[PDB]
Amino acid sequence: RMKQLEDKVEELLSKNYHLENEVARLKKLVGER
Amino acid sequence: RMKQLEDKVEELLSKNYHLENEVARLKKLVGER
Amino acid sequence: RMKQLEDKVEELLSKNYHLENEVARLKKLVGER
Repeated sequence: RMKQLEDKVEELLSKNYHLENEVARLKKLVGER
Repeated sequence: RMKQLEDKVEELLSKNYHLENEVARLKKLVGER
Repeated sequence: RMKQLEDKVEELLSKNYHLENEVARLKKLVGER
Protein backbone atom coordinates (compact mmCIF):
# COMPACT_ATOMS: atom_id res chain seq x y z
CA ARG A 1 0.00 0.00 0.00
CA MET A 2 2.91 2.37 0.71
CA LYS A 3 4.59 1.89 -2.74
CA GLN A 4 1.22 2.52 -4.34
CA LEU A 5 0.74 5.77 -2.35
CA GLU A 6 4.29 6.80 -3.31
CA ASP A 7 3.48 6.27 -7.00
CA LYS A 8 0.27 8.27 -6.62
CA VAL A 9 1.99 11.18 -4.76
CA GLU A 10 4.54 11.30 -7.58
CA GLU A 11 1.84 11.70 -10.20
CA LEU A 12 -0.07 14.24 -8.06
CA LEU A 13 3.18 16.19 -7.72
CA SER A 14 3.57 16.21 -11.51
CA LYS A 15 -0.09 17.16 -12.05
CA ASN A 16 0.34 20.01 -9.53
CA TYR A 17 3.41 21.33 -11.42
CA HIS A 18 1.36 21.27 -14.63
CA LEU A 19 -1.62 23.04 -13.07
CA GLU A 20 0.61 25.80 -11.76
CA ASN A 21 1.93 26.45 -15.28
CA GLU A 22 -1.64 26.39 -16.65
CA VAL A 23 -2.93 28.75 -13.95
CA ALA A 24 -0.01 31.15 -14.62
CA ARG A 25 -0.80 31.03 -18.32
CA LEU A 26 -4.53 31.71 -17.68
CA LYS A 27 -3.82 34.61 -15.32
CA LYS A 28 -1.96 36.27 -18.19
CA LEU A 29 -4.62 35.46 -20.81
CA VAL A 30 -7.39 36.72 -18.49
CA GLY A 31 -5.23 39.81 -18.03
CA GLU A 32 -5.19 40.43 -21.80
CA ARG A 33 -9.03 40.11 -21.97
CA ARG B 1 -0.48 6.90 10.24
CA MET B 2 -1.16 5.03 7.02
CA LYS B 3 -4.94 5.54 7.18
CA GLN B 4 -4.29 9.28 7.71
CA LEU B 5 -1.94 9.46 4.69
CA GLU B 6 -4.46 7.50 2.58
CA ASP B 7 -7.19 9.94 3.54
CA LYS B 8 -4.92 12.92 2.77
CA VAL B 9 -3.83 11.52 -0.64
CA GLU B 10 -7.51 10.95 -1.49
CA GLU B 11 -8.31 14.52 -0.47
CA LEU B 12 -5.55 15.85 -2.70
CA LEU B 13 -6.54 13.55 -5.57
CA SER B 14 -10.17 14.73 -5.53
CA LYS B 15 -9.13 18.41 -5.07
CA ASN B 16 -6.73 18.05 -8.01
CA TYR B 17 -9.50 16.51 -10.17
CA HIS B 18 -11.78 19.45 -9.37
CA LEU B 19 -9.10 22.04 -10.22
CA GLU B 20 -8.16 20.35 -13.49
CA ASN B 21 -11.84 20.35 -14.56
CA GLU B 22 -12.17 24.01 -13.71
CA VAL B 23 -8.88 24.92 -15.42
CA ALA B 24 -9.97 22.97 -18.56
CA ARG B 25 -13.25 24.88 -18.50
CA LEU B 26 -11.46 28.25 -18.09
CA LYS B 27 -9.00 27.50 -20.93
CA LYS B 28 -12.01 27.11 -23.21
CA LEU B 29 -13.87 30.17 -21.86
CA VAL B 30 -10.73 32.35 -22.10
CA GLY B 31 -9.75 31.09 -25.57
CA GLU B 32 -6.54 32.19 -27.31
CA ARG B 33 -6.69 35.90 -26.30
CA ARG C 1 9.91 6.87 3.53
CA MET C 2 6.64 7.43 5.39
CA LYS C 3 7.74 10.74 7.02
CA GLN C 4 8.95 11.90 3.58
CA LEU C 5 5.59 11.05 1.93
CA GLU C 6 3.71 12.75 4.76
CA ASP C 7 5.86 15.88 4.36
CA LYS C 8 5.28 15.91 0.59
CA VAL C 9 1.49 15.48 0.88
CA GLU C 10 1.44 18.38 3.39
CA GLU C 11 3.29 20.61 0.89
CA LEU C 12 0.97 19.57 -1.94
CA LEU C 13 -2.14 20.19 0.22
CA SER C 14 -0.99 23.83 0.78
CA LYS C 15 -0.03 24.30 -2.92
CA ASN C 16 -3.46 22.94 -3.93
CA TYR C 17 -5.17 25.44 -1.64
CA HIS C 18 -3.25 28.32 -3.30
CA LEU C 19 -4.21 27.13 -6.79
CA GLU C 20 -7.88 26.87 -5.75
CA ASN C 21 -7.87 30.52 -4.66
CA GLU C 22 -6.26 31.54 -7.96
CA VAL C 23 -8.73 29.46 -10.00
CA ALA C 24 -11.64 30.87 -7.94
CA ARG C 25 -10.45 34.35 -8.74
CA LEU C 26 -10.17 33.60 -12.49
CA LYS C 27 -13.66 32.06 -12.58
CA LYS C 28 -14.96 35.40 -11.21
CA LEU C 29 -12.88 37.54 -13.59
CA VAL C 30 -13.87 35.43 -16.59
CA GLY C 31 -17.60 35.30 -15.67
CA GLU C 32 -20.66 33.64 -17.30
CA ARG C 33 -21.22 35.71 -20.54
